[PDB]
Amino acid sequence: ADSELQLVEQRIRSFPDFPTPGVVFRDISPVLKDPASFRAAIGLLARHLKATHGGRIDYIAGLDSRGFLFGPSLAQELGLGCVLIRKRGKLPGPTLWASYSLEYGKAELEIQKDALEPGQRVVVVDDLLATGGTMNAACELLGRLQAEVLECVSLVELTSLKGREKLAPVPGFSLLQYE
Amino acid sequence: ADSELQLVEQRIRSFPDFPTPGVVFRDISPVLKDPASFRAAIGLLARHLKATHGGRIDYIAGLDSRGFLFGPSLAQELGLGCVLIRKRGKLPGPTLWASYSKAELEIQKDALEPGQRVVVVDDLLATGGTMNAACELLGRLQAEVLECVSLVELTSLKGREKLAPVPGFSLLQYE
Ligand SMILES: Nc1ncnc2c1ncn2[C@@H]1O[C@H](COP(=O)(O)O)[C@@H](O)[C@H]1O
Repeated sequence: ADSELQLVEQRIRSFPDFPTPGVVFRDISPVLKDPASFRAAIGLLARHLKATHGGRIDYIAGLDSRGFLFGPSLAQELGLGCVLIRKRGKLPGPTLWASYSLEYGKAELEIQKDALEPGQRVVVVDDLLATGGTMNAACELLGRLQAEVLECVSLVELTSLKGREKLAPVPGFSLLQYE
Repeated sequence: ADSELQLVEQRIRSFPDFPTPGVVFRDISPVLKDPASFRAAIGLLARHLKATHGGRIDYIAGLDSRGFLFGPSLAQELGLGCVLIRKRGKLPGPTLWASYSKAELEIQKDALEPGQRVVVVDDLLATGGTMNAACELLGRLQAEVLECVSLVELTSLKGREKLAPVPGFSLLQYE
């Protein structure tokens, strides 16, 4: 490509009618497969977070499961640790949990009770912002641990699903937007 | 690196009776939470791979889902891309899938080209059923799986014997 953003944008692959007829799926797989594209993606997110919070972030919180692909790498780039917010049942020890809407039904996310001490400043990371269901659940869980969620970031945002407005008061950032 | 390995081992947390009674769960969560520990883990894996394969690796393959935590970072450290092996139904487009004792894994049709050399990564190696199924899927794309690597191996479950002739490497071992 050329610029870093187009190095990422050219690696987001479109699949119409997946998983259901009418929708257009955005596949982030080529970004991970091309090391130059992955590097560019992490760098863009890292520079945004460094410029925005001035190095004053305590942890990245990565979302099960595609957020796991970006969370640790972004954390490492910023010199920060990464905490995990997982689907219900995946984490050992005492947990807090929260429900959210998934397709035609309901699901739950969880976090370990000792994942954070009170007052930690945290950025939530996932690959794609759609309905905002999981990010909303994530913010609720972090709040119960008395964390300060600085913002939610993703590579892709699907604007027609209005995920960003649901996250308020928490600000959202995304590298790329489609419907 | 004894000091680096200690940084990883100190962070591994064990929980008795999870997910079921009698089973000891090895939790790699604190490794991710401590940036120095995460750096150490990625560095140890990368150094092993370079000391064993040099630059003769094309891709890292990360396993859904805990393998996703280490795959990209390890690939990045080696200057390599990362391909995904997911639970069935997650990936768009043409796919190859398979079952194992049931559980199902899947890969995209164009994930790799014939002869390309891959290292598989997951957080923990137990019976080896998961990693073996990943290897078999990759085999159906005519990839050469050089090795499977993980942070932890549970030695008494004989995962490496299941993986053979694909070699397995782990930073830490427990019964
Ligand atoms: N005692 C354990 N502690 C943490 N993860 C485990 C444990 N036993 C099996 N797993 C998970 O099971 C998968 C591999 O198991 P296997 O296919 O039997 O080699 C990986 O996702 C592992 O993290």
